[PDB]
Amino acid sequence: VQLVESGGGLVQAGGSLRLSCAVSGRTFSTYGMAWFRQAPGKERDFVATITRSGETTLYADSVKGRFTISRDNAKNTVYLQMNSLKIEDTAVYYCAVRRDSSWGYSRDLFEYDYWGQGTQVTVS
Amino acid sequence: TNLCPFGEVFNATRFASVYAWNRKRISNCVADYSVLYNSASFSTFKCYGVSPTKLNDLCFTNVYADSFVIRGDEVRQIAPGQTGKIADYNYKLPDDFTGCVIAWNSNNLDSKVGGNYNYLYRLFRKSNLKPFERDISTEIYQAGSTPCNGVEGFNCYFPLQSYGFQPTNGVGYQPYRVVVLSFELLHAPATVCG
Amino acid sequence: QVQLVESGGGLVQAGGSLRLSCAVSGLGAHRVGWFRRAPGKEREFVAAIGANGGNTNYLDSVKGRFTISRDNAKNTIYLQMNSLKPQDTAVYYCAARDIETAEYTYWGQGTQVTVSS
Ligand SMILES: *[C@@H]1O[C@H](CO)[C@@H](O)[C@H](O)[C@H]1NC(C)=O
Repeated sequence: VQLVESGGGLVQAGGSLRLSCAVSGRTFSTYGMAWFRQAPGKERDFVATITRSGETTLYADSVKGRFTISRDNAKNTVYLQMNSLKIEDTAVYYCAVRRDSSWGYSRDLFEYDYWGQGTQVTVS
Repeated sequence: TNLCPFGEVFNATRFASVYAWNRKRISNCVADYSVLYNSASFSTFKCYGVSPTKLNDLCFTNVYADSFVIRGDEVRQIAPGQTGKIADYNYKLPDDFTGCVIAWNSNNLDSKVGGNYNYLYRLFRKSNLKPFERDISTEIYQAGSTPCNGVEGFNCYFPLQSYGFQPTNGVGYQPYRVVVLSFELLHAPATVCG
Repeated sequence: QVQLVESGGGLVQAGGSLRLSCAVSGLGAHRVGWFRRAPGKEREFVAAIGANGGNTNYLDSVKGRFTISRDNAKNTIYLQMNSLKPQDTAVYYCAARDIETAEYTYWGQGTQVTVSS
């Protein structure tokens, strides 16, 4: 039971790199999704999340308008679209996952199962 | 015809401790949670046993509102069917829990320069507390190894422990204001709807 | 057990409400209460004061409650010693909750008063 991450590289301003992440476990039904971004061991800041049922989508204010998330059931590969590259985007990206299902919004680091590796993009 | 006093609970000047929580009932009003559910002003909006959207088209006869302040990492004990020190000795949520748990950071008010020591919690008792039951007592519990039988000395401790806040504390030690609003249904007509 | 100084000493007159005082280090959320012993004995309870500033425990000898002071800024703990019991002369130390869990230790000093009339 671990985490698998794909995607990443180096892209300058005005580019794109999808940041996908998949769960090989069978508990995808009752596990929510969350995202965090911090390269130098900084405190993890909320990026985006999806509710358990899937009608409501919640995002951080900064990433609103560019970042977009989606839910997958064929391979349980939750997708995030990253665009509008900036200098501060050069950071380690974490694929956080919520615990057992609960109707609501989680925007804190109180509980999370696994911490991913992720990739960072360097802009010249 | 008047809105429910949910804002009064949200904007209380002071908050009760975990062992002295205040229950304020809600009745004879209608609550419109649409403006606040999407306001994103709450960092935790868990709703066990009911969807947040579905409860709008439903009427609840009785509403129980509880308020207490605990640590950022101490909210695990507040969950249905969960065993923990806070659940056993301070505040226990029953398995048949249909309320919505709302919590948010309180660094602006609860945490301040100089430290705060007003809050308390209990850790010593004979058995676990019954859910939705609160007991306040000054009896000094004594360990079975060495009974003082009249004083608080060796193997004899007062149940209450002082509890502290300060800005220099980490994120895990940060205060969090926790409000739980429970809803139930009965054969009597409901005075609270959505 | 680094630096917890106290004060005391007096044999002027007994029968009144002469007070005793000491000081403690940075305690924060720590419970403090002085203890005294007896000749050929030890570990006799006196009082216990919480860190809230409002929680107070009293001895069976003292009737109900008496005057106790505690300054959070100065970090000082005071005791109620009213009625100046003629046989209640001993060594007083401002021991913390060494028996309890979330208080490290304090057993490092002691003060005495021998007022008589
Ligand atoms: C809570 O009440 C006080 C006193 O009227 C007011 O100043 C404050 O703005 C209220 N809280 C919010 C979030 O408006």
